Amino acid sequence: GEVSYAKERVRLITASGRTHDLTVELAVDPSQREQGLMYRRQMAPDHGMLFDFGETRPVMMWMKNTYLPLDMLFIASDGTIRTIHENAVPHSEAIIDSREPVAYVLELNAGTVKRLGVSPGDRLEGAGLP
Amino acid sequence: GEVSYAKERVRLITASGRTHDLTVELAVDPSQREQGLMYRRQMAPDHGMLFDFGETRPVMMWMKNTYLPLDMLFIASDGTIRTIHENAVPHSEAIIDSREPVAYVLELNAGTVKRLGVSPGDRLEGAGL
Ligand SMILES: [Cl-]
Ligand SMILES: [Cl-]
Repeated sequence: GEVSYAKERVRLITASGRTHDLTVELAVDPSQREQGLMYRRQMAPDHGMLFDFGETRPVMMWMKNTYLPLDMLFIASDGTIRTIHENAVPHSEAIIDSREPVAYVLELNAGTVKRLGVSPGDRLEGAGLP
Repeated sequence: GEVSYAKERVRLITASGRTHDLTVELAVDPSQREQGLMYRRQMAPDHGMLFDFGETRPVMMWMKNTYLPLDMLFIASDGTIRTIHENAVPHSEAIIDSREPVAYVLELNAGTVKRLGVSPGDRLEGAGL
C-alpha cells in the first residue's frame, strides 16, 4: 500500500532552556532512510523527518531528488546535536558527511535552525531519546 | 518585541498512574492572564497555557476574544486538579468560577481532558509545581 511512517512528538531543547516541539516521521527501514524527503513539495514548519540508523556510526546524507531546501542536524544517541548543516541544496548529489559517529539525523525545512535558535550542543528529546 | 511567555514542560499524572506531557506558556502577570490565549486560531493537542495567579484565591475566567474552544482545569498550589470545566465556548462572556480558592488554571484544547482520561484529583507536575 501507501508507504507509512511512525510519527512522534519530539522536542528541541536549547542551552537557554527554550523548548520547541516538532512532529517527525521516523525513517527506520533502509528504503525509508534512502527515500528521505525525496519528491515532497511541501512540509509544515514544525514537521520533519528523523532518520534512525539503528547504530552509532558516521553517516552520509544528500539531496538527490529532494525539492525542499533542508536543514540537517546530526545527532548522537543521547540526543546531543553534534553538527548542523543549514540550507542543504535541493537536487544536489554532494555528500554531506556527519564527520563523526552519530545515531540520528533530523531533517527540517531550511531556516528552521535559525527560527528556533538552535545550536550545536543543544538536544533532541523524545520517546527513545536519550 | 514579539510577545513571549516563559514556556515549560509539565506533566499530567492520572490517579491510575498514566502520564501525559505538555508544553505550556506561563501567564504570570495581570496583563498576561487577562490576555492569555486571545486571538490564537491554532494550538497543538499537547500545548496549553498555565495561568499563575501568584497566590491562592478564587479565580474567574471567560472566553472574550478567544477563538479556540478550551478545557479549563482549576489547580491547587501543590498541583492537584480541584475542578474542571470542559468545553468552554469561543467568545463567550460567561464567567467560569473556580468557586474554591486555587493557585493556577491550565487551559488546553477542548476535549483534551476526556482524550487523556484526566479527572479531578489528578496532578500537574513541573518546575515550580
Ligand atoms: Cl534563547
Ligand atoms: Cl508533497
